[PDB]
Amino acid sequence: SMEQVAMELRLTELTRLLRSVLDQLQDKDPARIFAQPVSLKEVPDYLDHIKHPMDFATMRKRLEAQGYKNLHEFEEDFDLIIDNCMKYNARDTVFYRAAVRLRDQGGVVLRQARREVDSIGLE
Ligand SMILES: CC(=O)N1CCN(c2ccccc2)CC1
Repeated sequence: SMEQVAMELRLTELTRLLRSVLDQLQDKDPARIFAQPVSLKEVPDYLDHIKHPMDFATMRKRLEAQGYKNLHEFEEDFDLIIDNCMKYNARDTVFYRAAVRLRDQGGVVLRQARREVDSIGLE
């Protein structure tokens, strides 16, 4: 149907926006601490601690499969990256502090993204 095509154009446009948002957020992780899944070879007990791991590469995979239907779903995954890190790692670690900085800086990008998604009506 034409409606289904219209919907898919919207989703494709959302994906384009979210890809821009994702690139901006990853730029706030210059140390690339959140670039890849935590290695279960390097941290064998990780899944005892963290029940829903997340990272930028996993997000990108979901993104390119157009698996984010709305900004909220994307934000949930970004929040998982930060929140998992701030639980597993203690306050006085380079890992925890990197998550705090990414959260604070990322907030700026997500604030405007929400306005853009609302404005261009992508949901
Ligand atoms: C995202 C996060 O929480 N990290 C980064 C990956 N980690 C790690 C530990 C040992 C060797 C290599 C990497 C654990 C802390």
